[PDB]
Amino acid sequence: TLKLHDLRPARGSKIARTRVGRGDGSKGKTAGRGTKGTRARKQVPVTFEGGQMPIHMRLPKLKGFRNRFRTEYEIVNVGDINRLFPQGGAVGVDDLVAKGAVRKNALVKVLGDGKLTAKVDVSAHKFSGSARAKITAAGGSATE
Amino acid sequence: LKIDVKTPAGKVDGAIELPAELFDVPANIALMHQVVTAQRAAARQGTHSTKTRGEVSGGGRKPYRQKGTGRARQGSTRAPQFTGGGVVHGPKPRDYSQRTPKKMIAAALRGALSDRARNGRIHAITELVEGQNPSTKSARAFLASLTERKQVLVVIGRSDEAGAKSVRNLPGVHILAPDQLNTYDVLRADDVVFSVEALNAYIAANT
Amino acid sequence: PKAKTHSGASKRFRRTGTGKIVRQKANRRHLLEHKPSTRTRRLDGRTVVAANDTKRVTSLLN
Amino acid sequence: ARVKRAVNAHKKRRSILKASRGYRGQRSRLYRKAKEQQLHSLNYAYRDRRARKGEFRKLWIARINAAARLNDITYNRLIQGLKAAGVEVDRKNLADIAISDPAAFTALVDVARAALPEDVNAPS
RNA sequence: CGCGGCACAUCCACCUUGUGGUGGGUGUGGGUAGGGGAGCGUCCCUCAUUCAGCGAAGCCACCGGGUGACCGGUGGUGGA
RNA sequence: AUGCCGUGGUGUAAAGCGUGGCAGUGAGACGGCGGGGGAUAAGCUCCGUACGUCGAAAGGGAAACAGCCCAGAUCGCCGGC
RNA sequence: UAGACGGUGAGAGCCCGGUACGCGAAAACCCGGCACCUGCCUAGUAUCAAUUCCCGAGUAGCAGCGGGCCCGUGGAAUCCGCUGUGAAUCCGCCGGGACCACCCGGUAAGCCUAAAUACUCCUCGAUGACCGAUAGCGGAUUAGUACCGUGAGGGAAUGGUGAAAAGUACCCCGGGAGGGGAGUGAAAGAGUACCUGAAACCGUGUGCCUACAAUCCGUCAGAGCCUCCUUUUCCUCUCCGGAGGAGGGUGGUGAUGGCGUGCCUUUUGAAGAAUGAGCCUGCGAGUCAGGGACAUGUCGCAAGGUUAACCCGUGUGGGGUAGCCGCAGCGAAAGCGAGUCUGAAUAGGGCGACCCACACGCGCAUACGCGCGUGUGAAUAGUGGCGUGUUCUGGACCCGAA
Ligand SMILES: [Mg+2]
Ligand SMILES: [Mg+2]
Ligand SMILES: [Mg+2]
Ligand SMILES: [Mg+2]
Ligand SMILES: [Mg+2]
Ligand SMILES: [Mg+2]
Ligand SMILES: [Mg+2]
Ligand SMILES: [Mg+2]
Ligand SMILES: [Mg+2]
Ligand SMILES: [Mg+2]
Ligand SMILES: [Mg+2]
Ligand SMILES: [Mg+2]
Ligand SMILES: [Mg+2]
Ligand SMILES: [Mg+2]
Ligand SMILES: [Mg+2]
Ligand SMILES: [Mg+2]
Ligand SMILES: [Mg+2]
Ligand SMILES: [Mg+2]
Ligand SMILES: [Mg+2]
Ligand SMILES: [Mg+2]
Ligand SMILES: [Mg+2]
Ligand SMILES: [Mg+2]
Ligand SMILES: [Mg+2]
Ligand SMILES: [Mg+2]
Ligand SMILES: [Mg+2]
Ligand SMILES: [Mg+2]
Ligand SMILES: [Mg+2]
Ligand SMILES: [Mg+2]
Ligand SMILES: [Mg+2]
Ligand SMILES: [Mg+2]
Ligand SMILES: [Mg+2]
Ligand SMILES: [Mg+2]
Ligand SMILES: [Mg+2]
Ligand SMILES: [Mg+2]
Ligand SMILES: [Mg+2]
Ligand SMILES: [Mg+2]
Ligand SMILES: [Mg+2]
Ligand SMILES: [Mg+2]
Ligand SMILES: [Mg+2]
Ligand SMILES: [Mg+2]
Ligand SMILES: [Mg+2]
Ligand SMILES: [Mg+2]
Ligand SMILES: [Mg+2]
Ligand SMILES: [Mg+2]
Ligand SMILES: [Mg+2]
Ligand SMILES: [Mg+2]
Ligand SMILES: [Mg+2]
Ligand SMILES: [Mg+2]
Ligand SMILES: [Mg+2]
Ligand SMILES: [Mg+2]
Ligand SMILES: [Mg+2]
Ligand SMILES: [Mg+2]
Ligand SMILES: [Mg+2]
Ligand SMILES: [Mg+2]
Ligand SMILES: [Mg+2]
Ligand SMILES: [Mg+2]
Ligand SMILES: [Mg+2]
Ligand SMILES: [Mg+2]
Ligand SMILES: [Mg+2]
Ligand SMILES: [Mg+2]
Ligand SMILES: [Mg+2]
Ligand SMILES: [Mg+2]
Ligand SMILES: [Mg+2]
Repeated sequence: TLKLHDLRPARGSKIARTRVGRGDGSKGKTAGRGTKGTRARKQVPVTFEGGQMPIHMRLPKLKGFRNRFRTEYEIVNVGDINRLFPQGGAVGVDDLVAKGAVRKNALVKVLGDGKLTAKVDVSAHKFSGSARAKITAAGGSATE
Repeated sequence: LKIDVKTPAGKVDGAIELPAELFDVPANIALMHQVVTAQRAAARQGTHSTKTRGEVSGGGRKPYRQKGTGRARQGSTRAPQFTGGGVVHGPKPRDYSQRTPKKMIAAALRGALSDRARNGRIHAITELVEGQNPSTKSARAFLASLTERKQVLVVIGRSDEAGAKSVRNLPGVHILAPDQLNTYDVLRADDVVFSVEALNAYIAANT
Repeated sequence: PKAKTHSGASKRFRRTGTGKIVRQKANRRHLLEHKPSTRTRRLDGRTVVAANDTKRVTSLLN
Repeated sequence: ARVKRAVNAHKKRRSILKASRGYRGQRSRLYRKAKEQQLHSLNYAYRDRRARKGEFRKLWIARINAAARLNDITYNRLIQGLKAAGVEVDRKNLADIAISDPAAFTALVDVARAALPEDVNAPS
């Protein structure tokens, strides 16, 4: 039987800790610093480039504004419908959450990437223009 | 795969079929070493503590002037190079519990119980003492008819109190509830002895 | 605690779909009369942050 | 776990101080001064194991040269003579024959003197 | 260069033909800052096992061992 | 004359390049050859050099002697050139 | 139902105090029930009417100056102060981020309110991969004492004989102190200077060397002397004994020859007459937190992965979908979407998707491969743990000013 003295970690998982500043056969007196300046006793901040105007102040700001009232959709492709529902039938928003194609509690949106060959009948929000084509050309319908 | 149920002072009445998705699982040793480590890490208390130089009593003033004395400059009497000063990077109260995921915890428990079932180390009984008052003498003799081994995990239901009291101070016997099975107490044990009500409650909680 | 990102660098750099970091180009806000339209078209749009800046810029965004 | 240092630390202190027995002053008594001297003593020993290969050769050549001049030849033309005659005896044993058996060293000079060219100053 | 020991890289052979091992060539192996790899010793806990008032630890000495940190044996002292 | 860029052959394991982790360094020194400053002084000072050594290189020679000449120390040998 | 823990002359479930488990309260206190007692209520209700009155005043609002809100005076709402000015009672008034209109929501300038939360001088019961006398509280010991300071203040050092004191009767030397002999004890190689008893440092004894030599004090070569074991005949008392010498071998010492410029730090370069170190013992410097960040080793699940607070349990066990990351990008944005922005563009460019390694074939192309089915069944992916490196915020490797 396996006992508590037969358990051991996977090879490569547990590696040894580097104990620094413990003599000349390891990382010796200065512990990897070497210097006599700032880097020997302190950290240098990332924003500081020695005194010139840094990269986050030389460059202009990215143009524009963020839309506060932006609505966001969760995206499903019509080629994913063909793989998830190879028998066709009715496809709702609840049917896509259980199949893992889409997140919960969010407005869905069918896009038209892929090849739909099944006869599905899908209710969603805001169909794409090339997704309304492939659903009816496969034999089904698409309502809001 | 099939465990016959024995009775205190008697013979085999029935049998239990162990489901193979729960008692015939291939044992992952790298997985069990992580779960057993994480339980003994959560078992710690971590009540170890020292004082730093700001927490040792006194030590506010500069003990003498910096220049002109021929002594080394010191700044405080509770610096770590002094006798009685603060500890540098000493112990502070820690918690060592880890965040082992649920699927990894349940798979190590099945892998340890599968290794005992594969070796004939699972035993099913109906109850420990056949009456209502406890007796360590009658309950010790019945476990000796099962095992000759030093470590025994008795898994019996929480409502059964006369059985639990009967095997408390037996050395090398550990008691726990069926919903508290874990990898450390099963790998420490040589023989897992279920009750017939306790084994049916473990299987029904995992289908 | 929790790491605060850098406010002034997140207004200047963003990421594409593959993970490249893009920026805009200087010498374009004012004094634009003596600059020919071959120059303002060169300074138009976005370019990828150069390889010698991508380690410090990635740590400002994180 | 607070760890006392002394059971570990005294291990290298006892061995440095045993290697320094027979030193005079603080160099056999004090660990810090015994250890500075063990650094020099093992560098000196390394340096001298590679030097005594040349020191013993310098002793042997001096004794081959002394024994050859008794037999009216120099060391110079003796080494030319034994290379010319195909005598591959080394200088360790050629300075050992010169002491324990002087008659056999005279028999080696006559082999070296015969194989030597007729005019050694003439070009090859 | 000769004779003998070690180590690393690479190549050629095989044994579950790289998780590796064995064998045979050739090459390489000064080193500060610094980078990478692999280990020794002290202490505490868990499981397993084994010693100990017929003498544990700690200490002292002598004799030995390992490529290094270091180790082992035997004896004296000692008392868990 | 050299040097530089391209290309075709031939040679050469530990070259080159791309992208990540972790650096250290950013006080140099003398010697050869080319030049500036200085008085064509300096163990002077400032540059050039797929130049060298020291830095960070032990061993042999230069009496001694970081930088010059020879030579790059895995360990052992009371061998040889 | 007791194998908790401690004691007892050495590791005790059965020797002791206890433990599991049970039993117990004059009185005081606390909690609750039932009474006394104390209060409260027994006239409104319903319909219709719009005629009136009321619905918290030096208040709201407005302005000036300030405070605070993510919001540093800004286009600055909502909230608070001080100064001036100063309403209205429902068709009223206030809020919905300047403001106006419509609409929705709510009734300021009166009061009270449990539980969920924070804390521990103190009491009781437990616990530790916490400390074990330079540690742990400054304080195991006169401890906030002794001592220092006019004062506010600062602030030490100091534990262990043995199982039992059986703490050495008596005799000797000595003024005593201290010892010697006796005696006690398992042991004074435990004697109130007391468990073990390390190093520095200080003596005594003994082996070898050293008073004509210039020594970073060692190292290699090397004679002799001393010591203790062994090979060959001899003292053959021969089992002896090793008795002395010859040979070898350990251990100690070192006449004499050669070579040889301390360690650290810091420097172009230090034996340096640059710095630090009298010596020994003990202590004295990359740690910890966090579903942080980037990168990796490794494990689980996998187009998914995973819970947080919380809930239930004797625990490390079981629940818990809120959330987070992956799942489609492009654009200032509206937006559109395998594309999309710019543009007059069916122009080019940016960013983002996009397999020919391949069987049949389709107009086929010298055989080549453009396009699409069935795959020939192409080669990929994330996310949660735990290691490790760097890193962010904290004293952040440690010590040090004026
Ligand atoms: Mg750690
Ligand atoms: Mg040092
Ligand atoms: Mg330093
Ligand atoms: Mg530096
Ligand atoms: Mg400036
Ligand atoms: Mg303070
Ligand atoms: Mg101070
Ligand atoms: Mg303290
Ligand atoms: Mg859980
Ligand atoms: Mg502009
Ligand atoms: Mg223009
Ligand atoms: Mg000596
Ligand atoms: Mg030589
Ligand atoms: Mg070499
Ligand atoms: Mg090397
Ligand atoms: Mg180094
Ligand atoms: Mg004894
Ligand atoms: Mg110990
Ligand atoms: Mg030893
Ligand atoms: Mg011993
Ligand atoms: Mg001992
Ligand atoms: Mg690199
Ligand atoms: Mg410079
Ligand atoms: Mg410097
Ligand atoms: Mg220069
Ligand atoms: Mg010149
Ligand atoms: Mg110069
Ligand atoms: Mg030059
Ligand atoms: Mg040299
Ligand atoms: Mg070099
Ligand atoms: Mg030289
Ligand atoms: Mg010389
Ligand atoms: Mg020669
Ligand atoms: Mg006990
Ligand atoms: Mg009792
Ligand atoms: Mg009102
Ligand atoms: Mg106002
Ligand atoms: Mg304000
Ligand atoms: Mg007013
Ligand atoms: Mg509004
Ligand atoms: Mg009200
Ligand atoms: Mg109130
Ligand atoms: Mg409350
Ligand atoms: Mg409390
Ligand atoms: Mg308490
Ligand atoms: Mg103390
Ligand atoms: Mg006073
Ligand atoms: Mg007496
Ligand atoms: Mg006596
Ligand atoms: Mg007695
Ligand atoms: Mg004793
Ligand atoms: Mg004493
Ligand atoms: Mg003592
Ligand atoms: Mg003399
Ligand atoms: Mg001289
Ligand atoms: Mg200088
Ligand atoms: Mg340097
Ligand atoms: Mg000095
Ligand atoms: Mg000096
Ligand atoms: Mg000094
Ligand atoms: Mg975007
Ligand atoms: Mg395009
Ligand atoms: Mg993975």
